Amino acid sequence: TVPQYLKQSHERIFENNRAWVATKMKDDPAFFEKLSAGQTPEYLYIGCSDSRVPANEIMGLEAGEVFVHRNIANLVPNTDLNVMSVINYAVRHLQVKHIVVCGHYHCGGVKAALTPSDLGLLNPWLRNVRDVYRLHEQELDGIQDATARYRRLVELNVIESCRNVIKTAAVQQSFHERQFPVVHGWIFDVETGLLRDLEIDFEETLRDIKKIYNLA
Amino acid sequence: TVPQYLKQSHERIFENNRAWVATKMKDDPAFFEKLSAGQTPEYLYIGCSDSRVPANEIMGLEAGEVFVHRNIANLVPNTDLNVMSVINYAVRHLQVKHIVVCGHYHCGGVKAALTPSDLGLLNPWLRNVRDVYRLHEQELDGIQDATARYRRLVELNVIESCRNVIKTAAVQQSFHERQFPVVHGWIFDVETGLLRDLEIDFEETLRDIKKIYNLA
Repeated sequence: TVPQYLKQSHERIFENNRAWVATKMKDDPAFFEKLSAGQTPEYLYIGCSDSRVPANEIMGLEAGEVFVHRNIANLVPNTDLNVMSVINYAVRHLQVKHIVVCGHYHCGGVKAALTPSDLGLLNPWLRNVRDVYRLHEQELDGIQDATARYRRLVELNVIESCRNVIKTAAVQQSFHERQFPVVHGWIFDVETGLLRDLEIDFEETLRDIKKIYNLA
Repeated sequence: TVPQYLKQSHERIFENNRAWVATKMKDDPAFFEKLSAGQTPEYLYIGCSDSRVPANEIMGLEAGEVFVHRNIANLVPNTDLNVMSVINYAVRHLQVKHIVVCGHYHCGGVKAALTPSDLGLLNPWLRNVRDVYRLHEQELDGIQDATARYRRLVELNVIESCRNVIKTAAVQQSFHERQFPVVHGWIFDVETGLLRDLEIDFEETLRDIKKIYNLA
């Protein structure tokens, strides 16, 4: 019942992996023990499942230095145990120094969230993007250009994901008693390859959140 | 406020990104046109948040060819909207031909799931790993060596994640009506960088799942 082309495609991946390992052995033999050495990551990166470039390459780090979560539209929903487990583990167990949320403008989950279709299973997840729009409706309604409005929605979605990280007890507690981690919101431009810091202002955002949720 | 070293560390990432873009301009004339190509991924890769190497490198593919999800212990829980959204989007919208779950032996979420502690918010997520043990208790109890037992648990966790992918309506409907996608379970060996195919029987697993849930 499984077409032969899918079996060949799968077998080609294993050929590519063997070639990739051969090339790493000739060019960089130290990589395998370095890879297996055991490193604690200093970064948590939350990005889009539609990955354009691996986080560690963008950041010029080794993959073992970045704990990674990717999901549709780089969301941090309040009641998502998947992302909340990544955050609580990275802070309380790995003691990461930085949490980054990184979005991009390339048509993915955010554009999917703007299509007025019943996508069954997907509607609840994409609703979180639509709720970012509703939080910033006064700003986004006033932006005439379709591309500009879409880009600002992508930015504000990163900013609200960052807000949702900062709201976690784990981030508050750890920053109070250890001065880390700090939360950053970034945009990756696929047209230029450049990161842009959206300059979240971790401390101000934390202050605003603490108005009804001051742990100490 | 926030310590100076965190600010310096964040600043270094931006310097690395600039350097990284320079080297990509020399080595690959159309990288940034390729990076924004709009090319639809043929693979969904579900792996561990404790990533050792990017999926697309291991598989010798470009990052835009691999839709990615990473979570603690590479789980596909029934009730997790985060992972179920990644799977439903990849199948129904991207029409990926392959879904891969890939685990590895480097101490991560699986080892955390074997620590008999109250980790608050983490308990429900890590419980899924403990339930893999209980499903395969006779087999794992028969393995005397701690490292061998741990390794087999990591493999069975990949296998059960793959079974949870195959159980999705999206995978069954699409495979019935179009003969794709196929699901594969892999182990990445950090010592050698080689993939190992766990040879999950997609046809047999789909046949077993269909006994009470035959879509057509």
